[PDB]
Amino acid sequence: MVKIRLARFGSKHNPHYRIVVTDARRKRDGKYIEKIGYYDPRKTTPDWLKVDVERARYWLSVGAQPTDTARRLLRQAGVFRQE
Amino acid sequence: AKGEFIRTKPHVNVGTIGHVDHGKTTLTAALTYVAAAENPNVINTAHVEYETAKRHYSHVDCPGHADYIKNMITGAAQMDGAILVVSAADGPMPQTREHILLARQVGVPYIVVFMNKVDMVDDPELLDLVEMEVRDLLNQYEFPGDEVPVIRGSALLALEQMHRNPKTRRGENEWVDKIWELLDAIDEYIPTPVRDVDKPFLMPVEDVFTITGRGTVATGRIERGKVKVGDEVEIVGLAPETRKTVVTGVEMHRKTLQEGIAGDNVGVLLRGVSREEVERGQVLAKPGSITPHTKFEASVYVLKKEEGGRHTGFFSGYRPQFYFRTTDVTGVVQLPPGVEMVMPGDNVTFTVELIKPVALEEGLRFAIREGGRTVGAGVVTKILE
Amino acid sequence: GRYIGPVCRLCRREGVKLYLKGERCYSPKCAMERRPYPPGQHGQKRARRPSDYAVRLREKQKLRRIYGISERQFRNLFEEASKKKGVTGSVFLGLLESRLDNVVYRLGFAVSRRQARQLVRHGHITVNGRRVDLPSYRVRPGDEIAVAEKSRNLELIRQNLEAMKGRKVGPWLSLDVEGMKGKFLRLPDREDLALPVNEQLVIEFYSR
Amino acid sequence: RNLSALKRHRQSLKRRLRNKAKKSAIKTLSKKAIQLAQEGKAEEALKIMRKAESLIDKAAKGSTLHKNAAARRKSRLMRKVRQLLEAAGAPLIGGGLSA
Amino acid sequence: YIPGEGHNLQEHSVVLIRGGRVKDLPGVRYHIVRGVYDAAGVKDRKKSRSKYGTKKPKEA
RNA sequence: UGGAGAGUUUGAUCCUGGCUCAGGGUGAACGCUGGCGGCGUGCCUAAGACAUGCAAGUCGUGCGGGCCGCGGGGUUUUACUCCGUGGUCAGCGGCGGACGGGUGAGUAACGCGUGGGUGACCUACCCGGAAGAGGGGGACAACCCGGGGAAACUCGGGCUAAUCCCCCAUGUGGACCCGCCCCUUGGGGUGUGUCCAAAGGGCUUUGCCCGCUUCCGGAUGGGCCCGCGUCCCAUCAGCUAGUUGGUGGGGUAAUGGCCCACCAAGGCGACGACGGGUAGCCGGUCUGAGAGGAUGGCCGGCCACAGGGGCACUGAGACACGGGCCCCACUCCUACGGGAGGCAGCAGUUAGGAAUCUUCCGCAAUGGGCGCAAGCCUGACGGAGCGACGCCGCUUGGAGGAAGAAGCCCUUCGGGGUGUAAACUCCUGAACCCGGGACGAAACCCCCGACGAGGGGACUGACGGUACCGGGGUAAUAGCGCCGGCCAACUCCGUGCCAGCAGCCGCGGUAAUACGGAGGGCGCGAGCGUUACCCGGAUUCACUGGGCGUAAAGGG
RNA sequence: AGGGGCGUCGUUCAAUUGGUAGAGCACCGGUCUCCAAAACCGGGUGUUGGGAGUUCGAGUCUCUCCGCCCCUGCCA
Ligand SMILES: C/C=C\C=C\[C@@H]1O[C@](O)([C@H](CC)C(=O)NC/C=C/C=C(\C)[C@@H](OC)[C@@H](C)[C@@H]2O[C@H](/C=C/C=C/C=C(\C)C(=O)c3c(O)cc[nH]c3=O)[C@H](O)[C@@H]2O)[C@H](O)[C@H](O)C1(C)C
Ligand SMILES: Nc1nc2c(ncn2[C@@H]2O[C@H](COP(=O)(O)OP(=O)(O)O)[C@@H](O)[C@H]2O)c(=O)[nH]1
Ligand SMILES: [Zn+2]
Repeated sequence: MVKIRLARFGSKHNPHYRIVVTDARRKRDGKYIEKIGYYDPRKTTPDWLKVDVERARYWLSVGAQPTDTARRLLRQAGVFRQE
Repeated sequence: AKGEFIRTKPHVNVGTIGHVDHGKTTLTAALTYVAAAENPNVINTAHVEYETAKRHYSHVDCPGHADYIKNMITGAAQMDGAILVVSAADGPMPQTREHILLARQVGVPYIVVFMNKVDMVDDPELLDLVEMEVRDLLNQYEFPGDEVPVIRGSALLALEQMHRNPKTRRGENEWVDKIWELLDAIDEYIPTPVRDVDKPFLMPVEDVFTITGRGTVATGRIERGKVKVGDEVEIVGLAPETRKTVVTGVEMHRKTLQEGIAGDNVGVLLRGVSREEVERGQVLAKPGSITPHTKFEASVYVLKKEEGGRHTGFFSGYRPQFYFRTTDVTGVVQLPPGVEMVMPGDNVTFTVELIKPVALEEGLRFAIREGGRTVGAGVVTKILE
Repeated sequence: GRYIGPVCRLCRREGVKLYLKGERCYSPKCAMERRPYPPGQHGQKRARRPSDYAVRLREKQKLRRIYGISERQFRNLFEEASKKKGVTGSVFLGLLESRLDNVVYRLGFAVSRRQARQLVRHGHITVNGRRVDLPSYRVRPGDEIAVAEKSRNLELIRQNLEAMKGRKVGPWLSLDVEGMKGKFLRLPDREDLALPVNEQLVIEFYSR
Repeated sequence: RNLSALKRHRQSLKRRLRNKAKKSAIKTLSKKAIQLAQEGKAEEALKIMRKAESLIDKAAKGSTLHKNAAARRKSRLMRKVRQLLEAAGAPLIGGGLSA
Repeated sequence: YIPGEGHNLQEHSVVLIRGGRVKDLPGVRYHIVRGVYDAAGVKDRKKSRSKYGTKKPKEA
């Protein structure tokens, strides 16, 4: 099904992912359906992570199983937090 | 699907000499099919192994016969001892004589004579006339002939019993017991030399195979030091420039070995190396150690007539064939001022210009042949080029 | 790697006495001072009228040998100078100056350029705190260049920091003779850099 | 030397056999029904045809007639029959067909 | 064509050809690289060696 | 924000015009030489053939067993081995093996690109909504036993469990026929008739979690169709019978001659049909002032293929790379009657070739399949290894130091040059030695809160004792091209149309900046040259931007 | 690794009568010429593939090497 995982960008020993709503079957770094954010595992930059609000929630309201390590970031960006 | 190989008993290389049509090539296929009963897992020279209950063996059975000198002369060095085979029917023939002389030219200490073809023409003197003329020629050639473990038996028969049924323990055939006599009186008398695992690795290359799926393998008895998988090495001698690769396999008689050391005829699989890139004569040494050279000098000792050598002497501009290791190269000769007419019996120090770059090295020894006869010996001095 | 060899040899060949030695090549014998004529078995004869090519080659080797840079490095900078908005002549020189081993020299610390390199290359130099060992590093506007701690004691940093008594720096670089700092206030200029080199003549070397 | 994909083949054959049979049926019934629709057997025509129409949607339940590949087989049946009865017959027993 | 002065190529030597003609020899349209296969370098050649094969001689 | 020309036809000139060169580029190869690191990148040929190992599995929270360790002996012992039990071997059943990975052979085509159409359709798992999950029957494995066989396996007899199979029911609904209304290609509503559902599994148990069934909708992914665009030869000019259309059938998820009857004679073509050659297409890449030209390797998208060829089965999906059948070729085993097998998966071998890598480390990360979960599998992937193949960074020392050693080479016998170069003197300290030493990793999960939001806790690092950091610390690599002109750089000897050079013009016939060596210089530097190929220069196919009286060029 | 062949001036070809090595061109000097061609004078220019072996001496008869053609060899 349609998922919400991470696509690896940035060269060797410089991981930089892209939070995207790809299709389960795609390749990790193949054509994604829509980028909604990125993530920097080394934090090198006061913006090591950023995610699109209204979007993430949208794809969730239409069945988009987020990876575990993916969901971690959606949360850390306060996506589910219903207040 | 390979079968590992563990060491327990001390290794030792041997071979069989004699006259073409006598025994040797047959007692080898006798000694092997014998020590395979009480031991688990057991034109061109065939290196066949056989293990006893006191030591591990190699055994280089040279086809013998003339023409096959260059191929025989090689393995001669690789062996710590030689089983001089003689037939009862005939006796000391040209080959039995030729092989023994060449057996001396090429180092090889101690001799263990075996009287085969005993099962032929029973004669009081015959069986005791042969054991005579043997020591007559062996000693005429400076060998311990008067104290050489001479055994007696028929190999042709000794084997036909083992082909009926594998297992055939001690003296259960009497004939396959005389094979246990020489095979026993062999791990005795002939000792074990000094195998220094301290010197920078180096093994001459005899044959070169191309084991499918793995690559090119270079057989040969290690001359010093050791080598295991992962060690870098160099192919010195012959070819444009000394190649450099890595060993990725070391095996002892078709069975995966672990670490080979001086004294074992172990084959080595060389990392990505075409089979044209490796040939006879070359040496596998530790990187940096030894190099390829053409010209050199040597404390060469020119033999004399009374010892097979020449008897007329050569001049400056003579082209003989030198045997450094498992190979043979040719070269021009231009010695120091004067010192011309180097007839038989001299220790002259001339210079050679081999046409093929061979792994030279001050200290290393060689020999000289020309016209099918050992014209002389020697040892490199100052490496000119 | 950055040439390394008879240098006053260039002092000569280019005919515009260079400063590749800092002290001697600044004294009464920059070699030029005794042979204002190019090296070689000849170096002093009827110099045929220089070809339109020769002229531009020389006007380029000059400007590049001044900084010791390699051709690869040099040409890359020039290309970079082009694409960047603004006169390529100025800009080129600008960037060419922003070089570190240079700003090391353009601030004392080192007697020469060839020296200012072995300096930065050996740590002794420092940017906004953290140090750098790369000459090619291009200093920006607002970055002071300090020396190192284990350096302020060495025999060399002494004399070099000594001559700094009184002597002044270009209007684009300040300097604390004791605090051994100095801020890269602004990128220099064709003018500020009174170099014996016609850039537009070099700009033209990288054309045909 | 081998894999547990074999499991997948064994089944393969079984299931093959399963709906391979359900199909033969529907085919046989469909034909038998129409084969009467012109004879005039209006009564037992709609009788068999009503049965055929059963195994159709029936097989459709699984992976036999997968989907509305059944819906088609049906209309072609209760259209081939109906258009055979009005060839002098009148719909007797109220079978599948509806007037 | 066989460059340099003096070669060791006989009726069965194996060489390695490359592009390059020779304006005087009407048929010759290729050159024989030197220092590759049966073709040795040029003896003594101290000048342009990269071409002509011949390896850097140690002044010795 | 962007445009350079030169050599060469003549005794000389101008023009025409070809040839050639300076620039950039490359999955490169060859020569000489070669120190470090980072990020890249590496069979362009035989889509030749391949040893070996690994590349796809997983679920006992679907089901019955074999078997082993064990609560404790079931009866009282070792009887019914019941049950407790975490494991384990298959079997049955399910989901995934259709993705991920490889290759470019084929294909000039709706294959691809682009924009659209589908009232002509499909979509597992994922979301949202609606209604359900009531009865019953049955089989085949496993296992037991008998049998054939060299093997691979196979046959018979008989037990048995399910989320396996089947019958009846409920019909929210849906399917279908005919009717009607709306709407307009087969879509939406409605009425009569007919036909169709389903499975239980685990707990912490009248409730949750995981499933099941039918329907409507969302997502995503697709099939089919269409307009325009897509190489060379016209010395290839005519092509076509399922051919072109029709009617009625078969077929499919669905349109269609897709296939078939029958009827009609059509359909296509210089706007290049047909045929031959070549070729995967694109984003892009190189070059170019631009317009263009060339190209399509790594990365991403699409297509095609899986030893050659044909075909179906299973299934949401394949006519299926590590599934099946068959023919053929080749490999292998055979007890000769029949067996096993496909690296264009990751490493590796061999052949061919000018030439293209380790039979590595790890699932720690990211991503995937299965699972309630723990977790399992993952040669995808994250890394390490080899090769200057490419780019970027760094080193081989910095400062001193003679009207200037030696040697070497010139020399108008004074001298000149290599040369501040060295020697030599202070000097910083590549390497290396010692200690310290990561980020990449925070969630699945545990707990409070309801397993929601939010808060807290723990395990986990292949690359690595590597990067990086402190301290200690030796002066410690240089080559290659070229020096007639174009084109930066000149002198001596040897040689004597010889030997040789050579991109073009052309150099060598005894004084040769053009051969060979030497000294000297120029260019660039861990590289520098060579060969091959593309663009440029070439307004030399000219749209931008040319020409035809006599230079090629007006048709009689 | 082991069989068998060929190899002669610079070249194409002889001495299978074992007695220093023979012919045509090619070419080399002498004259003419700036240098050649032509013309006239006059020339054997030789690693008998190498190096050793017998012989009073070897192209020839023995070996052993070199390069090449050929036929079989060759999985630690
Ligand atoms: C000889 C071939 C290859 C040699 C290779 C190398 O040799 C060696 O360099 C070796 C090192 C010493 C070497 O140089 N060998 C090189 C040489 C070494 C020679 C050494 C020792 C001698 O002393 C003078 C030694 C044999 C000596 O001779 C005597 C022999 C007398 C013979 C009379 C002949 C008689 C009746 C006869 O009928 C006869 C015959 O049969 C054949 C031919 N013609 C004849 O007329 C006696 O027996 C003594 O013992 C090493 O061994 C290397 O490692 C090697 C094996 C690679
Ligand atoms: N009469 C007899 N013949 C034997 C004996 N040993 C071997 N042979 C035979 O002699 C022939 C040659 O034997 P082989 O060993 O090949 O001789 P080698 O190769 O010269 O040692 C073969 O037929 C052997 O079987 C024996 O003891 N007596
Ligand atoms: Zn100076």
